[PDB]
Amino acid sequence: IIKKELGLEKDDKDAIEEKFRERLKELVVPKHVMDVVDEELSKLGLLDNHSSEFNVTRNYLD
Amino acid sequence: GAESHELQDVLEETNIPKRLYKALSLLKKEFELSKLQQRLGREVEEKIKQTHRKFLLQEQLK
Repeated sequence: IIKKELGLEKDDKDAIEEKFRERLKELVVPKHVMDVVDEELSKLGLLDNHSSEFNVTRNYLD
Repeated sequence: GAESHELQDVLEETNIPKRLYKALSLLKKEFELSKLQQRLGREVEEKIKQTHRKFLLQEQLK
């Protein structure tokens, strides 16, 4: 905590949100899929990094 | 706690006022470095205690 990521680098786990969104931002897309995507993103935010649920969520979102 | 270089420089200070002032400045350096370490340690100690206190608040709510 003292380094506050000034000794390590941002894990980018939160950056996965924007990474996927920009990976999708450019696509003209229906709406139901957007709300499903938002729900999956919210679950990702809630789900811990090490969880198997989290891993399957990551694969599904990929 | 300074390295041998600072001690050698203190030796190099021929005039008593110069070496005494260098020693006092190095004491200030030691105190301020220890102050940085103490401040960071206390900060993260309170932060971790508060992290556990968050779970304590959770259990109180339960």
